[PDB]
Amino acid sequence: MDTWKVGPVELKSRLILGSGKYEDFGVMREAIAAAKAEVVTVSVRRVEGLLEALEGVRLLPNTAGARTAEEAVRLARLGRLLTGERWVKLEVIPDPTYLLPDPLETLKAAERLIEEDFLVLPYMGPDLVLAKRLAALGTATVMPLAAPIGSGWGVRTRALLELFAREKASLPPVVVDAGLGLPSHAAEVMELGLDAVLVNTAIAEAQDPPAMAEAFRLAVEAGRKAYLAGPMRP
Amino acid sequence: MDTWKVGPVELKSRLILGSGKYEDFGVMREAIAAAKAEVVTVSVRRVGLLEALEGVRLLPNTAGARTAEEAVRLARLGRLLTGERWVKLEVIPDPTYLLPDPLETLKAAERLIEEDFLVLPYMGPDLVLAKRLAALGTATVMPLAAPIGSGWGVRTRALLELFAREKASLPPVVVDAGLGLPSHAAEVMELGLDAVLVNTAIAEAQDPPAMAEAFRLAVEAGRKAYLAGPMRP
Amino acid sequence: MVWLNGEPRPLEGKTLKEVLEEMGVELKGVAVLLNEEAFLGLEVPDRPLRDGDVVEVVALMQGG
Amino acid sequence: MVWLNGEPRPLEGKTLKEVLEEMGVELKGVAVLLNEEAFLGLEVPDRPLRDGDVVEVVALMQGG
Repeated sequence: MDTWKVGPVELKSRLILGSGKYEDFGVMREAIAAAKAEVVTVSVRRVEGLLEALEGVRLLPNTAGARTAEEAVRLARLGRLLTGERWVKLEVIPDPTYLLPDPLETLKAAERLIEEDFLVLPYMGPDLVLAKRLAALGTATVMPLAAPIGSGWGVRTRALLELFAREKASLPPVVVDAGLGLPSHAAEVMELGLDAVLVNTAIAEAQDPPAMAEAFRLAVEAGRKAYLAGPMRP
Repeated sequence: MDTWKVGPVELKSRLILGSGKYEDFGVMREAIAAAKAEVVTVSVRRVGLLEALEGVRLLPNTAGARTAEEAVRLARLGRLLTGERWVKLEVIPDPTYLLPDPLETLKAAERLIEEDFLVLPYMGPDLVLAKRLAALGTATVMPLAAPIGSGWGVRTRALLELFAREKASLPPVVVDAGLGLPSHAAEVMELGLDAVLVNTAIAEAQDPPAMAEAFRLAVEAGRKAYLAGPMRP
Repeated sequence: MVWLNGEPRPLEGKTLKEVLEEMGVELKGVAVLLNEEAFLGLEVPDRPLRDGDVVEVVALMQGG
Repeated sequence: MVWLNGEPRPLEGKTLKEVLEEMGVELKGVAVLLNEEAFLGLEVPDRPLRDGDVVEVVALMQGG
């Protein structure tokens, strides 16, 4: 059918989920199901139930919390043996105020990570140039953020994500994370010809998480078909 | 259980389709089904479609009408031809931008209502005029998203948001004219508005059927997002 | 002189039926407005047209 | 004085298993890092801690 690939992994859903803010693994289990999601990202935190509430999907370990590449490669290693999975969502955020990633740090971490046989999914600013570098490094994806994380502003980074759409064929699969607050947001991104979206705050922070998880599902499907259907021209 | 009523009529799909622009009729019927639509608008004009539209409820319109006298006239002809009680009232004096005449739509709606007509009034994003129409009796109210067929999307969002604010006091609010992409419909639905009326965006697409489904999913997704109570940015 | 669909024609003396037949258009799929009055194709008056008679012959078509 | 999850503790002389038991966590859910060497909770080294060891005990949690 209409399937894409993260490196050697073939996914069908273009809707990836995140396990943040779910007030319990129960409504989380429901949401992940309603979204028909195949992949859900998880963090690696200090030990002060989840692993079984996330069975049925694949686990994507991220290096959230990491302020440097050194701390990033560190969380990735632990994330790898904790899930046994080969891939990781590279994330390097110095100032958690806005949660914006570091260009060079994330670039250096991506290099070391791929030399360690990792499949890097680089969380990054909407930097097409940096995206092209990440792609030449051997990244299986590039994940430009739509807007400040958890903000739910929307596709505030539209003008730049259009360039990603234009250089779609030179980049690895383009997944948009961090910034989406409504399913109409995801649809918009998918109508541009982007490969997938990653939603977290929008679904969990909602009154009816399972319902919203479905909404987002329909929206990624709707947006994707619109693109393949060849929209009319204004 | 998320049905809405146009007068005495209970519909499920919030996605109302239109017949124009379809190259042929085979595609059109593929489109109508792909979207799972039940109400399709048709136009009355001086001298095969009825067969293509079978299965769906015909919504006649007074397109081409420039005055209230012409609109009522066309409505009469549509009543005898469809066999239905409801009608899209469309009074556009000048087809250039295809904007509706507020005073002429008000005049024609008042005539059709006491003439046993179910008025579905095409209008601009005028909330005051909308409250007038509702007080007249019109079964609904349909502010455009932007100039018809432009594909401009939700450019009257600011004022459309006022319609949503005053949801409780109006008939069902159907946004028509403006939407070029499914996400536009999702946006209008997430606002809490009742339904969406799409024509150009589907027929003018490489694959009308495929795009009819996308709009189907989109309008479902947006309506659900609204009911699921979205997060506050 | 009869106004047919906006155009002036020499129809005075003929019946709606006769004209619609010459037009070569089926009666069931159309509606005929004779002078502000709405008639189905199958239910048009038999009275011959007179000078000044305004006639409109419409059908449902795709559009908006 | 071993560093435990960023905190100085008087752990010198004890084993990972011993501390993790006292900690009272299930081993099959945590991963242990000892001075940059990464171990599964169920496979932690049976070596006694040294003054200066840096121990991290991590598990998969929420985030994404």
